[PDB]
Amino acid sequence: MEYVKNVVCPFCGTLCDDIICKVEGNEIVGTINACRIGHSKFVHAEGAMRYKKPLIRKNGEFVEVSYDEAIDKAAKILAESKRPLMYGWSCTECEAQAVGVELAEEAGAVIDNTASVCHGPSVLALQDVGYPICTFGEVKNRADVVVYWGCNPMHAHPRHMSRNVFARGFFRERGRSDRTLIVVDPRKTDSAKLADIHLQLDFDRDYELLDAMRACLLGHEILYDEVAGVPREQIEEAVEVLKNAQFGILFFGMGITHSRGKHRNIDTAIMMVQDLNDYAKWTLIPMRGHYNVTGFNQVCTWESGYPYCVDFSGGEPRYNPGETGANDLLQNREADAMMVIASDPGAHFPQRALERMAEIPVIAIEPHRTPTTEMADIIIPPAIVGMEAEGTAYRMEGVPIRMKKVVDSDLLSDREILERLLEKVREYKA
Amino acid sequence: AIGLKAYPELCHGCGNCVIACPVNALRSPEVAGGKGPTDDVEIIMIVEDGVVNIKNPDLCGKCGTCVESCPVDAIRLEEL
Amino acid sequence: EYIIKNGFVYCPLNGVDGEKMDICVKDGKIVESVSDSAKVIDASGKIVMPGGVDPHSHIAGAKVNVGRMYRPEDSKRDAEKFKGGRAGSGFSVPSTFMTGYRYAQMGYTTAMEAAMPPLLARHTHEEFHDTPIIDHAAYPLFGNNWFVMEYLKEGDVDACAAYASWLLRATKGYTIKIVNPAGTEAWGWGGNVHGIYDPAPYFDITPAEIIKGLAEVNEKLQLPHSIHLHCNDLGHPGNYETTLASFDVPKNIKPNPATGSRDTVLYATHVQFHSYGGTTWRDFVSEAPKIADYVNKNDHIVIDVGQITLDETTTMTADGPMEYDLHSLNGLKWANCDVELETGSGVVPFIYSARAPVPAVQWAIGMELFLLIDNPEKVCLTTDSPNAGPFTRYPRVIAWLMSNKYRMNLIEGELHKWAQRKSTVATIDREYTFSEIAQITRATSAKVLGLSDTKGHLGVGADADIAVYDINPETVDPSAEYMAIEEAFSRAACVLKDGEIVVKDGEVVASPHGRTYWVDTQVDESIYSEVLANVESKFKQYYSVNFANYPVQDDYLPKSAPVKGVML
Amino acid sequence: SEIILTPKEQPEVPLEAPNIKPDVFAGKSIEEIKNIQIMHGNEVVKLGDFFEVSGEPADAPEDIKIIIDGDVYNTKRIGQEMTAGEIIVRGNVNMYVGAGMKGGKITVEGNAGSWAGQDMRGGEIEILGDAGDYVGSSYRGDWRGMSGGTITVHGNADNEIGEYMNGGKIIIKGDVNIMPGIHMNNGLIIIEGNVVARAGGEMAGGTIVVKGMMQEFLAGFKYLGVEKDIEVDGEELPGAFYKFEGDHAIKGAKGIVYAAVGCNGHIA
Amino acid sequence: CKACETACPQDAITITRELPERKDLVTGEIEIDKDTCIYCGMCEEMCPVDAIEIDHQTPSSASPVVATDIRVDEDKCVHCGICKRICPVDAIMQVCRICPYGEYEIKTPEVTGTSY
Amino acid sequence: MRVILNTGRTIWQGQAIESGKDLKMYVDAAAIIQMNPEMMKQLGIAEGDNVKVISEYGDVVVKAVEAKEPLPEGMVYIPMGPWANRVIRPYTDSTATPSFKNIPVEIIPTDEEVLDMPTLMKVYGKVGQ
Ligand SMILES: Nc1nc2c(c(=O)[nH]1)N[C@H]1C(S)=C(S)[C@@H](COP(=O)(O)OP(=O)(O)OC[C@H]3O[C@@H](n4cnc5c(=O)[nH]c(N)nc54)[C@H](O)[C@@H]3O)O[C@H]1N2
Ligand SMILES: Nc1nc2c(c(=O)[nH]1)N[C@H]1C(S)=C(S)[C@@H](COP(=O)(O)OP(=O)(O)OC[C@H]3O[C@@H](n4cnc5c(=O)[nH]c(N)nc54)[C@H](O)[C@@H]3O)O[C@H]1N2
Ligand code: SF4
Ligand code: SF4
Ligand code: SF4
Ligand code: SF4
Ligand code: SF4
Ligand code: SF4
Ligand SMILES: [Cl-]
Ligand SMILES: [K+]
Ligand SMILES: [K+]
Ligand SMILES: [K+]
Ligand SMILES: [K+]
Ligand SMILES: [K+]
Ligand SMILES: [K+]
Ligand SMILES: [Mg+2]
Ligand code: NA
Ligand SMILES: [S]
Ligand SMILES: [W+6]
Ligand SMILES: [Zn+2]
Ligand SMILES: [Zn+2]
Repeated sequence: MEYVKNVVCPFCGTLCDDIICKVEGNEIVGTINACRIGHSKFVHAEGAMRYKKPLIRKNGEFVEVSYDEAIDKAAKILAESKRPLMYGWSCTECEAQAVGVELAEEAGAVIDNTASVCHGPSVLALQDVGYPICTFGEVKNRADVVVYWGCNPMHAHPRHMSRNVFARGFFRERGRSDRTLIVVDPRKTDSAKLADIHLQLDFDRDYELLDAMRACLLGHEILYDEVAGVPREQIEEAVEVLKNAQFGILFFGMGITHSRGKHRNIDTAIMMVQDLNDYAKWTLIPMRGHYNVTGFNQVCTWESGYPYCVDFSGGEPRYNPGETGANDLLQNREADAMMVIASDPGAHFPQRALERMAEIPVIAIEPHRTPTTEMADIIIPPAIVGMEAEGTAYRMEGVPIRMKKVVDSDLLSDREILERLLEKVREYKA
Repeated sequence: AIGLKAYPELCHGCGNCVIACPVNALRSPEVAGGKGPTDDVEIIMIVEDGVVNIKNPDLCGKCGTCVESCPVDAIRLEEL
Repeated sequence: EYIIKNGFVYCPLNGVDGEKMDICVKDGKIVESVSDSAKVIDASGKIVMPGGVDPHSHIAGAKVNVGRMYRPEDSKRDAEKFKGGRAGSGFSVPSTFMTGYRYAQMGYTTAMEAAMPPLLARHTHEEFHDTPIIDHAAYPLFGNNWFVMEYLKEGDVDACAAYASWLLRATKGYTIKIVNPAGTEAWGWGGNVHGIYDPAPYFDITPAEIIKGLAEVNEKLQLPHSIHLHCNDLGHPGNYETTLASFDVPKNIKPNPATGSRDTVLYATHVQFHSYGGTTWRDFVSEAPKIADYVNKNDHIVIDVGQITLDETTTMTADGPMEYDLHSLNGLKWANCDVELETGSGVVPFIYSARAPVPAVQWAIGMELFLLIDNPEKVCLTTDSPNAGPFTRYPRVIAWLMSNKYRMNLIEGELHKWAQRKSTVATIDREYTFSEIAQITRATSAKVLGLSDTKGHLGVGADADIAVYDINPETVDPSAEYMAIEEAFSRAACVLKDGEIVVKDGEVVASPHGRTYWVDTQVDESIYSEVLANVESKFKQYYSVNFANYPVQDDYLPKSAPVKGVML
Repeated sequence: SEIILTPKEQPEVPLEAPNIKPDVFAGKSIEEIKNIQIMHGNEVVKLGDFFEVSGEPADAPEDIKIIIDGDVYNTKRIGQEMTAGEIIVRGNVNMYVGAGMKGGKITVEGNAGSWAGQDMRGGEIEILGDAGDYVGSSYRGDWRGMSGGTITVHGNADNEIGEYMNGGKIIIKGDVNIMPGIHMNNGLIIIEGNVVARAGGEMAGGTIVVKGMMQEFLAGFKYLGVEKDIEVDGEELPGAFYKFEGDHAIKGAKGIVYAAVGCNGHIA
Repeated sequence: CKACETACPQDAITITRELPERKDLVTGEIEIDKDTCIYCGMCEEMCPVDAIEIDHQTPSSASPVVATDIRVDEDKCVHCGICKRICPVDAIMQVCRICPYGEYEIKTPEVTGTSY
Repeated sequence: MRVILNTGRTIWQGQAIESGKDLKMYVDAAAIIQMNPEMMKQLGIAEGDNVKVISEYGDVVVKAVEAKEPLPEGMVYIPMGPWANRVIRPYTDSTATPSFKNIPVEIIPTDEEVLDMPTLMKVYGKVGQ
């Protein structure tokens, strides 16, 4: 058996890069250090469908075809389409994402990643009010106060707390004992169970709580005697905890991007972090979901100027989330075709968007059997980034780490599939 | 006697106990700093195949720190 | 091969000042003669200069893309799609393809990214790959680096030199950049340093000791370029004294490049922002004369100005504490990123309105610096792009320098009267020649960066990076027709990049990838092994990544172009 | 004066027609107007391809009256940046109706989508039906939004009307959802119906009037008491209003929310 | 006075009134010498308007004290003198100025409001 | 009973999606509704009993599970997935992001069966092309 070290895990935005892979033959049979989720990706579960070849639905029955036919049929769909949606991207590597931007350009497509169902609202907020962040290493070595706001890292970023809170840092040699841990969540989550402070606020009322907290912070009196289910007195006690930090980090997640107010919940949170810096060093990090959702928003931004919801229909890049986002085009029935790559909107879009996927050509570059492949017309299986293919990924706070190739696969990588898709879309348009 | 016992089927693989343990910290600077070990080291427990895995129970001093760090009671100090 | 005939050649390094003369090029090099089968480029009635060389711009990296991402309104004002090429957007911070195109349109062929955080180096190199045409390099940051601060406090300059050697190779970087030394580390706790004798928390080393020690390291590894200094106390009234004190610290260090012709130990960047008098913003006055005169009298310093362009633009720096202060002043959206053990950064929009008193004075300070410095070989043309303005405004900066009329029209019209009351700009009648502009846009930069063997000149042996501007110096008057000067330097008639035509009549016609210059240094085995053992120890304890995954892998440099420092 | 656009069957992939405005129609024969370019997805097409065109030409935009005699629910950007003249739509419109408008008047006889009057500078927009989100809003990332004009919605609107407003006036005679006046700097918002939550969230200046019921409000506002028979920006208001100043989560905030006393005792 | 608001059988009346702040009807000086203070808590208990606040704690070997600070909130203090009389170590200096300086330092209250 | 529906992650639903969304593991981890024990007794159901969840936007059958992460009174939890996304709020309020969390729903016990993954998707009626 072979032990491959320093492997980067291809699941969540923690992007752990200390994974040991156990390799038998040409196959990954075990892991060390990876959490329960990361391990499940690296190893094959018995009975689980791993598509060996492309597939196409001929009316009602899937048939195996070759790469050249599947890519050909997909290229024609996009070429003849007048509002194609190219969605996903977060679970592949950056060079494939770069090819996707060029392909969306060539097809006059809308290109969009899972940010539109995730921390997109944080993107909208940071575009309006700012983005005061730091890297994990400053948290580990400096953080005096650690807040998890509307995120549940024990279930969604399982090693996040061990690496950033329990870890012993340069100015924090005592690890957990040197930090006040705060969690804000209407549920007593397993993350909240470890907290020194658990603000079990009323759901959908974060914006109100943050308004009281900020008014208090700037010296004003809190109008009502209770906000978001938290009595006035503890609003003030919480603001004092933050003001007296030597170094504070606000980790936030889906509890405020998906909640009532969405991008404006992130907005008010950011500006409080900003204003806290007149009393104490303060910074925040969005708990980005997939291991490379951040990588797409980086690539798309630097190539086009915009991070997601990018519309190339006019040639020029244009950007207005709420119009040009995956769920906007699907639910308003604007999109006339959809290409999914490294994402599962069949499982993870709402009912109203799925109703539209039922009516339009759906292309799916996907290695596994999913609700999206059950709604797909063409299925194209690729080599999996981080296990069978290498490339750049971006951690939740922007740190670039290269994904490693551990074992070989006969399948093509996402990049090769997209470059062939791009060549023949040009062929049709000429 | 009281000893360390793992319940892997409840485990998240999160690594809090591995990092929280002072014996592990003392022997592995990376574990002390919140990382899984990449160096070969002999420590009390590791996360392996996604779950906590006891490798050297004789080094366990039954202090209780790991237990405090687990939110899902997957590692405990009990009889046997 | 190509022959470019009958152009008025301006090449200051070889002392050519407007002579009619043909330039011969073969296989990406400038040659003495070519076959009569060579293709002819007609430069009659036109100016011929070396490809431009920008020594300080922010075009590739994390700090840059945050500015792009959090300003969609900046993209909406200026979004483009050329027929042959890639779409792009961003007036103040353009996307990468637009960035390379627009350098090319104005005849620039080399541009250096001036501030790269080592941990984020892959990011910079990835954006470089998507930046067409221009040759490039990146400056890693050292002035707030934990290893540098710990080694130089013990006085161990040899160990710091070994660390730097490793870091420049690992990030594929080119110069020892220094931004607000010790102060950004103080910003890790929300503070700053004031003056060059104010130490950072814990590390207990002063700015002065950081600057001296790294100058010492710079020449001990025989780097092509000098230390590149962004001073403490940026942008605050009265800081001119901190600047002058800073300038003296490395003067007693002897320059020692192994490659190139650099003869200066200090490069001070965007010093307009470091030339402020007064004590608050209301008694704020220009102190550029004292700065300019220091430069005139001293031979160890080269500067760039950081000229205000009077636009709505975006500021982005490794000077974290300063950007928070700027956000405190103008109330506009603020981004920040502290990088573990390495540096920090901040991003804030700023409107340099001509009608406002403070931007008016800052515009004058930069003009004063260009004009009161007598020798162009000591100065470079910069806007600290985009901090003082987008690099697309270099032609307007040229026009201002070339025209007494352009300046007084702006001084006597839109510019707030503080430009006259609080500076000497109005009394300055000097106008730059076409030779002096070619010096500050090519020669000084190429020479001081250690690239003058192959860049910044039109002599035999140079790379075939050449710009032809549709200006006739015999018939056109720099002073009166300033808008023809601006328009012509904006859209070059013809540009060659490594012998290939990339621009024709202002339009981009080819998209080759440029080279990435980085510095190759070699240090004693024993010093090196011990430092790398110590470095790997702190990675295990204190970094958030693993040592093995940190250095930039070779696939991020398709066009690796190593330059030699000290070897053996 | 009157130029009639009769829509054909509207496509599932929407149209973008910024060029449907008096400024472009001026000085053009009927045939040249048929040949005006509009967008249909990623394809450039002609206005004639989706509209019949009749009526009489005119040389100046202020004398031009465009009538869209039919539903155009799937065409965006009608009247965008028009400076003069009038547009009347006998049916629904999509997004961006009158975005960036500087003068003239648009009347939508049915519903309008989101970003009606985005970045408005002058003129009038009247929407007889319901409106979407971001009535009279700014653009993403920009802190300078609507600076002038009048928007009147006779039905209901949704979220973030007047986002970053900086002048002008919005009147919603119906109800709004949440965050009306979010980040307001200047101007006037009058909501004649109800508000669910967060009126004036993070506003720095301007004035919001609510004549109906605010179900929830915000703790960063200071209660100043009651004012009777207030008059705002040339508009006369009868009755008494609870008066609040905020949002003091913002530094130097001087905005004003007036909430009618009859239905807002729980807010005080 | 709000009598009609109370009396109205239909709750048709709203009467508002802004009263002066407490600080503005009262005048005096108060200082606590925290070095003399031994943190017995008696002033905090006896203060009838809860103007005095003490940062109580459990001692540790690093911080071997039962409190880390004590403060008087002059927005609340009405200068009754109780704390200074009860202090066992005379660590509180307190003097009321109403009688000598009341005409000048305390403004006569204007009571504002509206009706509807 | 009217309750507030909250949705999101679970270590088991993450293990399941990386094992395989075609597997039984995934139905067991994502086709469930987590409830406080008092609420299950108020509804008269035990662990393993099925529940019909109906909202303004859809309906779904999920298996009732006792929450190990306590919920506020009146709230239930369905992990992210196609079952939860039958019923949560689709509208994005012009942000592109749907309202996946905190949705008023009606829950009632049912003897109907939980739909497995491919059977659930047929509700949307995919037409080939
Ligand atoms: N109710 C509810 N719904 C939600 C949410 C919620 O909280 N509640 N959350 C939302 C959020 S934040 C998100 S991000 C989405 C989930 O976003 P999704 O993208 O739907 O998440 P996954 O199901 O993990 O999909 C990733 C897919 O990529 C595939 N994949 C892995 N590696 C590779 C590769 O190298 N190449 C390619 N081509 N494919 C690869 C995997 O098999 C997997 O099917 O769900 C959203 N939906
Ligand atoms: N196991 C597993 N892990 C994953 C994924 C997965 O599918 N499975 N997907 C990945 C992806 S794409 C992402 S984006 C991340 C997401 O990581 P998280 O941000 O943690 O996402 P969620 O688990 O959906 O929501 C977190 C918490 O928000 C709380 N919440 C709900 N409503 C409110 C509210 O009104 N206010 C507040 N303050 N909190 C509220 C919920 O109680 C929940 O505990 O996880 C990633 N990791
Ligand atoms: S944490 Fe996110 S990343 Fe680190 S392992 Fe468990 S999953 Fe892979
Ligand atoms: S008990 Fe004390 S020692 Fe034995 S493991 Fe848990 S922690 Fe390490
Ligand atoms: S035990 Fe409790 S803690 Fe140690 S890993 Fe399994 S879960 Fe995370
Ligand atoms: S009227 Fe003014 S005064 Fe006469 S009662 Fe009602 S309130 Fe007291
Ligand atoms: S009484 Fe005198 S001593 Fe006891 S507390 Fe108040 S002050 Fe300190
Ligand atoms: S004086 Fe009377 S009131 Fe002012 S503090 Fe001492 S006690 Fe409390
Ligand atoms: Cl298990
Ligand atoms: K797997
Ligand atoms: K426990
Ligand atoms: K941009
Ligand atoms: K730092
Ligand atoms: K009454
Ligand atoms: K008391
Ligand atoms: Mg905006
Ligand atoms: Na630095
Ligand atoms: S995500
Ligand atoms: W996500
Ligand atoms: Zn600088
Ligand atoms: Zn700079």
